[PDB]
Amino acid sequence: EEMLTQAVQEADIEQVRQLLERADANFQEEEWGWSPLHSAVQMDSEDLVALLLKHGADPCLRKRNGATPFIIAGITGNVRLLQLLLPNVEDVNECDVNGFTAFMEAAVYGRVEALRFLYENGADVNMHRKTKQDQERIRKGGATALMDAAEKGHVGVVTILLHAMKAEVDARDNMGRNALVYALLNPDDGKAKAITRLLLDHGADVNVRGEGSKTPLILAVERKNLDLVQMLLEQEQIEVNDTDREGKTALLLAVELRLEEIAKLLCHRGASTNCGDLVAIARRNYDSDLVKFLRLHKAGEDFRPPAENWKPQSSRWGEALKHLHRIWRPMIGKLKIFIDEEYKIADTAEGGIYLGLYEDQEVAVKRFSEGSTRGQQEVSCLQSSRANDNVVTFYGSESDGSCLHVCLALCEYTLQEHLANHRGDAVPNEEDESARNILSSLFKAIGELHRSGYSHQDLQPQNILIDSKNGTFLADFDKSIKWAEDPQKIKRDLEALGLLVLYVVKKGDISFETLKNQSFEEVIQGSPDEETRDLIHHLFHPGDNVEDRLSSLLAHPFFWSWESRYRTLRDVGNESDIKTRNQNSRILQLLQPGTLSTSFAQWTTKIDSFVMEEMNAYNLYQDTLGDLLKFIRNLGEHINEQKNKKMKSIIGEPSQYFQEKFPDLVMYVYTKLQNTEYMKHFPK
Amino acid sequence: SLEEMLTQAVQEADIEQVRQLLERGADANFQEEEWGWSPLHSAVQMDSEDLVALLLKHGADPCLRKRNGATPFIIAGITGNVRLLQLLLPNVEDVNECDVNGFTAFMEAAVYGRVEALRFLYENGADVNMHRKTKQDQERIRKGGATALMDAAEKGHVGVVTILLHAMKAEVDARDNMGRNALVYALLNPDDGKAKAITRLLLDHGADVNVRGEGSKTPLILAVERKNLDLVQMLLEQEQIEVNDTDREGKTALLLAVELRLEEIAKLLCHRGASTNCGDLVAIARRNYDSDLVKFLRLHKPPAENWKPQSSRWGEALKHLHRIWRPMIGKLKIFIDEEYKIADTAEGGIYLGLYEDQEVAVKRFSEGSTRGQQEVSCLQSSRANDNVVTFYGSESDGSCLHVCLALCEYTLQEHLANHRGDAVPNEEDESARNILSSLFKAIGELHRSGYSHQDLQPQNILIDSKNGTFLADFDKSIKWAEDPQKIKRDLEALGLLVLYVVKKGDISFETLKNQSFEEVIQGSPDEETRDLIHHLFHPGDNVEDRLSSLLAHPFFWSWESRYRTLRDVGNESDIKTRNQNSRILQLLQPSELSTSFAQWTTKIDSFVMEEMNAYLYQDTLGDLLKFIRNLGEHINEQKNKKMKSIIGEPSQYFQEKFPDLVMYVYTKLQNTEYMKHFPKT
Ligand SMILES: CCN(CC)CCNC(=O)c1c(C)[nH]c(/C=C2\C(=O)Nc3ccc(Cl)cc32)c1C
Ligand SMILES: CCN(CC)CCNC(=O)c1c(C)[nH]c(/C=C2\C(=O)Nc3ccc(Cl)cc32)c1C
Repeated sequence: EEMLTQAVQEADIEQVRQLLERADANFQEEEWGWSPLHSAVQMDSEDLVALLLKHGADPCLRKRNGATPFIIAGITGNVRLLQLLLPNVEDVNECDVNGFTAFMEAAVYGRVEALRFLYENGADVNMHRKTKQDQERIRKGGATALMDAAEKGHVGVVTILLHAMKAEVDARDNMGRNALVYALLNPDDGKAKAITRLLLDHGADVNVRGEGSKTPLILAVERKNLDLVQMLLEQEQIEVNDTDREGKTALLLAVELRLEEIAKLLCHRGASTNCGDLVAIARRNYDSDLVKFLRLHKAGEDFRPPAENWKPQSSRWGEALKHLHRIWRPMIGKLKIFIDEEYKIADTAEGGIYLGLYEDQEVAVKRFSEGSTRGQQEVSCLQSSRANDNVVTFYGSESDGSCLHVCLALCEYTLQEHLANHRGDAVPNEEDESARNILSSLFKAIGELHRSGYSHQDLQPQNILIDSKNGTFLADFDKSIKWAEDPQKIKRDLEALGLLVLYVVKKGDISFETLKNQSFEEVIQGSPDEETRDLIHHLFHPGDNVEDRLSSLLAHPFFWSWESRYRTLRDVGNESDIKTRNQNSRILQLLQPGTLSTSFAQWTTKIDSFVMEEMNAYNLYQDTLGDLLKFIRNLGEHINEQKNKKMKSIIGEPSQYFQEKFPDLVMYVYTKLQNTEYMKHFPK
Repeated sequence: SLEEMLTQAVQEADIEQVRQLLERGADANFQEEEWGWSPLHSAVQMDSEDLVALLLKHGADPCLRKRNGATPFIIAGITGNVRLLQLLLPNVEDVNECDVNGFTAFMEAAVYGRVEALRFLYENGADVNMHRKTKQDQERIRKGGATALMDAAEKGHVGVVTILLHAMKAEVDARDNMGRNALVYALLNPDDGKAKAITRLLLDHGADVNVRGEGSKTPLILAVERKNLDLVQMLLEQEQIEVNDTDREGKTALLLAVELRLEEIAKLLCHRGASTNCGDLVAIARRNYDSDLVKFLRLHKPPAENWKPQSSRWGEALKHLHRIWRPMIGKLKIFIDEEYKIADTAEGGIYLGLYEDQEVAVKRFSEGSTRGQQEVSCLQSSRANDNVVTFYGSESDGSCLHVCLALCEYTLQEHLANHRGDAVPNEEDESARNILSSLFKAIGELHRSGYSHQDLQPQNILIDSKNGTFLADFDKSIKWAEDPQKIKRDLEALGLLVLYVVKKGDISFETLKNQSFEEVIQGSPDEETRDLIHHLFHPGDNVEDRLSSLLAHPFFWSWESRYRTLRDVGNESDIKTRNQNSRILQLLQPSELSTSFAQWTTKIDSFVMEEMNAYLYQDTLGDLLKFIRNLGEHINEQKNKKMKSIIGEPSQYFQEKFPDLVMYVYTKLQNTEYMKHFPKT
């Protein structure tokens, strides 16, 4: 068991003694390096530190962060533990891996008596923390005990340090920050006031920069504290027109924040009034008195608003996005939004979809009550989908008081809109490349969504968005579920895909409503060609064994171009056994085995007689599939020879010709050669 | 210009010029188009009784709505001057008219803490327990329904709350649509005194103390998180308060108290029946160094390991990181320890993290850093670029900018090493094409986005679990507008990356960077690669398009597609009939340089040569293409079985015998009709 440590937790000294002479006193638990000696000091039991020191336990023994029970004594504050441990210590200024000494830890925990003790015993008071190189290269570390004490707001400790212990007031950390900055970050107003005063009077630089390139003055304004502002403005060397990183001056902030008194005070100390359109800002705040004051001085007449270079990307939403960028709005975290019909994209079962700006990027913002189960499902699924390239990009979510804003990539059109706009783009008898692109993206999207452990549960055309560059994206995961719990619910996504296949192949002419009321067989019968029929079938009957059946369907002839289909038929028809009509051969046994129900039964009679007619000078063309493939191959090769120019005009584009005359041909060949060596002739 | 001068005049509050213009005909119901502000609206807002009088004299409607639906009446409530309200009331149809968010003059009086105005409106029929009725979008997400009481409590207007409760019969346990009462509102006010005062009042009139605010927080929990003993005692004086209520994350008031290092409040909570099996409080106190509370917890008083990482390489450490306790920096859980370190960098290093409970790589910068700003800037614009590493977000802890990125398994370097033994020595390298086409897309799209990377190298290229390749490290990136010809450096580095990847990682990138352009070209194993690299060092003119055009280059064509193209060209009628006139042969008959297929008939095996002259093949390119076509068609016929064995795989044969052939044809037919014979790109 080796449960000594255990006993020290319970602090029962009899079991400890009993088992120092029955386990190791320097035994460190592997996770964090805690020794019983470390643990003893932490809980402040003099009896246990004594007992353990009487069994040789090293008081310079380091735990994971480099902490010795000595340094931990500084935290606990008890001076008689420090006394007990000091005689087995090489340096009193030994620091853990982040540069913390027992003295700093005394300053941090506001342990006044411990601080004095360590002062008398040689503790360095202006020691900056030396940390590991990772932390150094990002300018962390270098903080003093003064800074620690100021931050924590220990008024006691600051004063002692400054006056008794010669603490350096304008000591900087690696970020370039002095104790004054640290002081102003404390949430307690009095403590902060007290500590600022002390620090200021010893000569702390008042034009330092903290986080965000903010001065102490600006920190004070953002704190909304007249008192700290006056204290700071009593110094005459302070720069009042210093700007933070975003270019805001202390005054500007003051007006913005609706701080009449502090604004006035700032103006009466030489704060320039051309750091923003202050009147406008006061006006909008309904700060009538401050308006008047600012008007009296009239310093809102010399300031040009920036002329507006941000260029929206969306064309449909461009104009409104420009307006939204232009106007003033408060932020909800990283999100700028305004709930007005001008910026509304669409209605939803909760909250609607509005244009927004998120980290200055244009976005669609889907809104939910912050309670919402649906909002939680959406955000959950989106958070798992960031790798899925055919899912609408998720920027992030911002909660306000009572509303979950989900920010998504802005797309131009819905699938429905898009199909309508592009309905005239192909003449009736021309290949629909677009349908393939759309549907392959959806297959990938849903495939990947399933791999992610999610099922959509409401696939329909309103949930499918098209971007400026014709890319298609799946959206709306408010009804999604983790399928793991109920794996056969995936089937419903696949069914909806099946309806989407038809919807898209029909270029939006049949409504999705219509298609949802149809039975599986009605949908299949509605399919214009055999490839589509076969494809949809496989989606409505996916099989319990349906891991990644979506990905296998991307190889289906539906996704083959008409050139590739023709190319495949040609390549099969160039197999030597088809050319030599070797009926015994493997290929012909795959294609024509045994012994009329196909559109290419007696195919020679259905092709124009001249072509056939002139297609016969070499024993002849018979009505086998074999011979049709041969025919396709031969025409393929010779159609463009100059002597065949009449043939060419009768036929037109050969791929189109054969598929139209023989709609089942491509599918028939695919089926016969599917899992064979001749699969090699299929498209890429 | 006239109404504009009126409006303008009212701003300056020059009453003479207003008068002048009302009689000179100017309209006082003129609304500016942006926000709907009338001179009457504007007058009230700035509190000039003289101007509201003058304008009301001239028929100016006091029920005139601006963009949010607010009437100058409602705005008077904000101004809180009673004599404006007096002046406007005799034309008002309803005193409880609200703007589009449901705000009445009375609410606005409560909101701005305007005591005198509140009284006036009370006497004149203002409804005191009016909930805001807002538009249906806002309603469907349960916003709105707030009262003047709630407004006053939130704002912490102690005056107004008191009057409302006592004088004006305000309902204390009135709820908004979220289900919040004024108590919740009250506890959100940052000023301790005001909050204390208002809570007391509200509690004594019988405000429900078991209500839910944001985050499913009770009032009790809000008080704990505020760190305010006083507000906690007030709340715990009620005995019907549920002390073991949990917020959304399942944290109890006590738990929070221990977690936050609030000894006194923790003790008080235990002494009121707060159950001690809500978390491992001792451990928590222990870690806080809260010795006394430890002791107290010991004298008074978890397993759920189900999180599975996706990364296999990083899985075990990610499990540890998930398991341990760390404080959050916003949405980021991170621990700076060697165990969780992925790699070293120019500043901060790369560590494993959890971001919204998703595993991520975290790149660290000084929050000041120009470099960290460049990275975050470029990433924020790159979210559409599928071949750029996914950007989750950035969290600042106040001294350090944490940039969180998708965690990938391997670097390009590592990946090439792991897969170096997979292919036989001379196999076609499909993998190099995939990797490089992804990079071409990534950098192409990055340029289209206005950014250039400036430090493209194999350590900046990452491979995910599913063999996808991603560009990362935008710390030295720039908006290229600033110097457009610095794009060329990305293109050059791409050129070195082409070689690096074609050489399967065997040549170091260092090595390649020290070579001159001509040495790089000479080091290239084939003509496709040579030509491609050349075009990267000597680019065209289209920034975010050249790269996309180069995806059509024969380097990216499979060996089958190359062979297919040469066959299809060689089946053009004019090549077969040897029509020297013809357009195709004119395009193929260029001064020139010595090509490896000059007198090609002499260096193709003599048996094949003879068998193929099946009765005159000349040393033209035309005739070579014809040869390729014919062999293509007949190679598998049974009578050619000896030919087949000599040749082996025909694509490989021709490219190896004639390394410049594919390139030569590409170049001759590039921008012609016969481009149609190229593979679909
Ligand atoms: C075109 C008129 N028609 C009414 C019969 C449809 C009204 N518009 C929409 O339905 C609509 C449109 C045009 N776009 C959208 C949704 C968008 C949208 O347009 N962009 C977008 C980005 C992300 C998310 Cl989640 C949702 C969207 C919606 C819901
Ligand atoms: C095998 C030792 N060798 C260096 C001595 C390589 C060790 N690892 C890496 O170099 C490395 C690895 C495994 N991953 C990364 C970088 C990653 C990384 O793995 N994910 C990731 C996300 C975003 C960004 Cl900006 C950078 C990265 C790096 C730099």
